[PDB]
Amino acid sequence: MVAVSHAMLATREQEANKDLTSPDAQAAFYKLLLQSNYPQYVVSRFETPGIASSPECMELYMEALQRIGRHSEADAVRQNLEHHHHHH
Repeated sequence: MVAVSHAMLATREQEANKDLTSPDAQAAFYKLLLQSNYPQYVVSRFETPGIASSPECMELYMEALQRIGRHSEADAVRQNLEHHHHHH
């Protein structure tokens, strides 16, 4: 039984802030927020067009929406996943 440290979360966030145009770094941050019970944070961030987004990120966003009882927003995200661009 090993306890989880809060410092890990901070480090990852710092990297993301330094570079917001790297979808990879963003994806990791999104995951961390969900694990630590921060769905509200996931939403506020994902909605800022300045930060990168990847398919993985989209899924993370959807999960957060569910947690906070935002049904409408969740449905919208799903539709986006169904059609990426041209091929489903």
